[PDB]
Amino acid sequence: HHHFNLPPGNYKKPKLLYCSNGGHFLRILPDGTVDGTRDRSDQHIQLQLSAESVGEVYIKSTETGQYLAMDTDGLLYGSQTPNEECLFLERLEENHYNTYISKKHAEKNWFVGLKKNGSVKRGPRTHYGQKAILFLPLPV
Repeated sequence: HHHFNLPPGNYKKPKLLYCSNGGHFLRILPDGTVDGTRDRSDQHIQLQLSAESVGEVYIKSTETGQYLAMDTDGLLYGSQTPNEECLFLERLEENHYNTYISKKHAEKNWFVGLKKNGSVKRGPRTHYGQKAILFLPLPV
C-alpha cells in the first residue's frame, strides 16, 4: 500500500519525536493518554523505537514501558502489551522527515499525527501531504 523509502536513522538510542506542525514532542502519559508537549523536560516524551521487520517499528515509552498504538477508531493510545495495533510503518517523507503509518490500517492511510494545538489527530483525519504527520527524531 505504500512506498519503501526508509529514513537513515537507527534504533540504537531513544529519541524524541518532534512534530514541526505545532512544534510538539509526542508524549505517552502514564494513564495511556497520547498527546503533544512543547516541554522538552517532560519525562513522557522519551521513546524507544525498535524494528520488527524492516521498516516496521514499535514506539515505546521509556518511562512507562507503554507501546504507542492506534485503535479501531483511529485513536492513539498507550498499550501495556504489544499487539497488532502497535506496529507502524516508519518511512522517509519529503526526503527528510519520518512518518508513521498504522500497519493494521495501512490500506486506509492512517498516520500518527499532531495538530498545531498539540492534540493527536484521528487516523481518518490524516493523510499524505499534511504537516501533522511529519516528525523529526531528536536525541534525548
